[PDB]
Amino acid sequence: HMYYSYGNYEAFARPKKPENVENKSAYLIGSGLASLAAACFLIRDGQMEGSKIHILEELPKENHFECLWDLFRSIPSLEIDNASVLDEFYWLNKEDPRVIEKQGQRLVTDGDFTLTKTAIKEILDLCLTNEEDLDDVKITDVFSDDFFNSNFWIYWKTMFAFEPWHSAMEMRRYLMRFVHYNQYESLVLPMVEYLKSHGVQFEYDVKVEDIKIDVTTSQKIAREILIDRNGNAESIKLTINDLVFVTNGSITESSTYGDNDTPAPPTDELGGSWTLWKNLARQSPEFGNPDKFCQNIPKKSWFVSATSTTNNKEIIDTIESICIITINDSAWQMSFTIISTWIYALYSDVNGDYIKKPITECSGNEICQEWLYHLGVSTDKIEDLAKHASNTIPVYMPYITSYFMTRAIGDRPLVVPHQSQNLAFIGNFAETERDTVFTTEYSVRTAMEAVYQLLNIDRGIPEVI
Amino acid sequence: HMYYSYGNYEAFARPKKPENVENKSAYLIGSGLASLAAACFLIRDGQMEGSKIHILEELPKENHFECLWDLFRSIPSLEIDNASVLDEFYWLNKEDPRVIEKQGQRLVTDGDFTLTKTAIKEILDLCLTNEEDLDDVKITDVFSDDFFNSNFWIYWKTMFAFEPWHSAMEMRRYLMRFVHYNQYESLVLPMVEYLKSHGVQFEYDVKVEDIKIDVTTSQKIAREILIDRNGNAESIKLTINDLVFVTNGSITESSTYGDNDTPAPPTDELGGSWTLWKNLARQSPEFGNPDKFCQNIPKKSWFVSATSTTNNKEIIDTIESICIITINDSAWQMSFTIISTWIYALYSDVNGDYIKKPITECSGNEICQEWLYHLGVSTDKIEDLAKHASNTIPVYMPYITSYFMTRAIGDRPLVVPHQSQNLAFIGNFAETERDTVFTTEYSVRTAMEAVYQLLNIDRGIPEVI
Repeated sequence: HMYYSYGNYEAFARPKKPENVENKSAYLIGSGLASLAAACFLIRDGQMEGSKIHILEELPKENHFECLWDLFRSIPSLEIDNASVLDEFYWLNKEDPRVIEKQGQRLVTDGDFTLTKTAIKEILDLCLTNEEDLDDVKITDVFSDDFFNSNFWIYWKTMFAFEPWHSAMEMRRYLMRFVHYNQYESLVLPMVEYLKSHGVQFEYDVKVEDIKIDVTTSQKIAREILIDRNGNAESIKLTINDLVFVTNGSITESSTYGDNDTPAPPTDELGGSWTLWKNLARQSPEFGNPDKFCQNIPKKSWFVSATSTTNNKEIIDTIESICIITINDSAWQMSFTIISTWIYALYSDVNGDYIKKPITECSGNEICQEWLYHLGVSTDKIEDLAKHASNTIPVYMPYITSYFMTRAIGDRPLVVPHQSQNLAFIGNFAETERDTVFTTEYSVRTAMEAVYQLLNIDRGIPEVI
Repeated sequence: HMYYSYGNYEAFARPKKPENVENKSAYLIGSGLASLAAACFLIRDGQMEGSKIHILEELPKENHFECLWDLFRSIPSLEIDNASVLDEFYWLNKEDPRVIEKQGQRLVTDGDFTLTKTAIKEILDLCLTNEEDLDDVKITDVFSDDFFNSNFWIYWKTMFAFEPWHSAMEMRRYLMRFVHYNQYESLVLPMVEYLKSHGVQFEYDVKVEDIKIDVTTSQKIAREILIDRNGNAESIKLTINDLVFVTNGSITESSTYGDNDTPAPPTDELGGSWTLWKNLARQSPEFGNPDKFCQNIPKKSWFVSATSTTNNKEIIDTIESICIITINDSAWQMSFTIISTWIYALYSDVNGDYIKKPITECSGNEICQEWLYHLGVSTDKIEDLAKHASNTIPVYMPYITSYFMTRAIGDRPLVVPHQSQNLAFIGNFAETERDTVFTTEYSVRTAMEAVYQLLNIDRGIPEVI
């Protein structure tokens, strides 16, 4: 029971309070962006009191994003008073509005798409095919080598971190959608403050083991949850009125950290979100297949990201003389963007240019050495500048490319599954209609759809334009 | 300047306060829907204090309408507490969701459009032509006799009161826009209450004779206004900061009233708004041509409208037995809708079926006679039922179809004219882009565009979609 809608009629309309909310409670696994968004939607649109919403936390203690700006309309900002988050964002965007190769030289064909006619034909072919017919299709299964040599492909694969073995459905969604102050500080903190103002319960030191579901021929109910509250394995019972919102899968789980002298160790340890999705998938076929995302990830995929902080003047002067920025000729496909800068290498199991080791075996100083080499900096003063004038902290994400893995319909469970009474899935791994993963709008849209379907809120979810 | 926008980013975004507004005042001639909308936009979006807003009043005392719902978002309702007007409208429409002939018989081809292929081809050819190429083009210059016999022409000419001699530009706008109790109680009263809450000044017994403008090669300023305050003709001076909003033209002006025994006498008496527009057009050529709307109106056009109230049982029983409703066979093209019913006849100078007199010469009792006649009521008991069991009040509006008269580009002045500093034109007779006249949306959009252009408010006006 939901419907998509557009325009100012359904944007500003406040829905009526759904029936029987006052006897309903909410339990939300995780405290990610989608979880906090769902909590805020339950507080505002669903009118659910703060005492009945529980947020379980593991650790102790662009303009056309319709769902995102719908959510961040009643969320007050924390820096300037009598204003919201969208208010600050709009004011900041109205007050204050690329590729290098051969060690520093800017690309001469910058700005030009350099798309041949056959590449434009293949782009139209990918866009015009149905999503149902693109099940389990790689990027290399739809494009020829003419397109992979174009500068447009370089921009697309660096801006969105795509790979030739990624999902064709998600690239089609990206092409459809994008045809025309990080998130933690700007978005997560205001929602935390708003939820704490409304008195949402936050339970820490909670590791959710699994959720016992019962599946009948007519309706499916989340019957019970086994969690690990502060080390004690215990159980919380559920009714049909006690809704459950699971953020299945996590792209930042099992992320090992490195330092400036040792490399970050690779790992394949499945985390709490992945184990919970696996346990849920054992109960019913329509809960998605986690193994299509968390298993058999190619070793050439993006795994390591580094951050380089420096106060040295001459590196900054070199960067200013140069000018996101992409090293086109690097074997690692290194791309760095803006003090402290952020570096990520796409290919992982390929030897580097200046240091002939893969990014998995390279420590922070080695990454800094090769990034300085590709910046056009001389090879004489390179070593001391990289080792001592700057600090490079790597981090190895083993699941940072899981949302872009090839999927079929049913690999991602629906936001509220068929015949589900009180169980919903949110985050980047919930199947929705015509929205691009790895964006805040995706997580917010999943949270809103979950809340609106579970509570039967009669207000149109803004459709994707 | 101004820019159009769509989506939830610009919908919810509150604009910053424009500079130098604390030294600006506003004077708004008339108290029509557009003037109230402009005052409300100045109060909310312009952040102008109510003491600087003057409303001069003569007499003493569908879902995709983007601009209308943008205006009626912060306006509080009057009937229920803690809700807006849009909230009431949304809740009311979610809680509670034709042609007859030969004296009672419903149309056999009812429901079907019955548009021939040539008619669809003409519709497409009209819709695909640019608006600039249709200057002073009648409806009959673009459609053939095949289109005029379709039931779709019946629906279009009765729903929107179109005529064969009307502007093809406005019909093109209507076809492009709509391809996919009363308004006084629900809209005007809440805005009146909101403005009174904010302290907006209301001057009564004020008759605006004219506005002395000075026009330079670089800018044009409303310098002075000559009005008639309570019978004393006096003058108010203006600065560049004192903005002026004129509702040029009025379709409800100079409306003579009739009764159940005598007809409403036809007239051609120019009202205050038409006189004000005529005084203004003489000063500058780009202020539009009132003579194209207030003069040479064809005598067959819709003039007379009646309201019939009854407490009799059998008439209401007959009405319920029959079932807006259109009498297709009537020579008057009489159409009635729902107690008290409202009757209007498009053709004016043609003898009726039962009474062989035109509607101009027919008194209210006669209108009730022929209306009962076309309803299937027998010709025996008609006279006493029409004269005594119901009361019919007619009214002759001589400008009820002036917005549809054939016009050229520049016949209607711009919402804010080129090189105009403090003079704006709002209402149905102000030229804007891709909006349909004789709608609340048009008046509200003209008000919003005038306020935003004059105050340079950096917020995107919701474009027509």
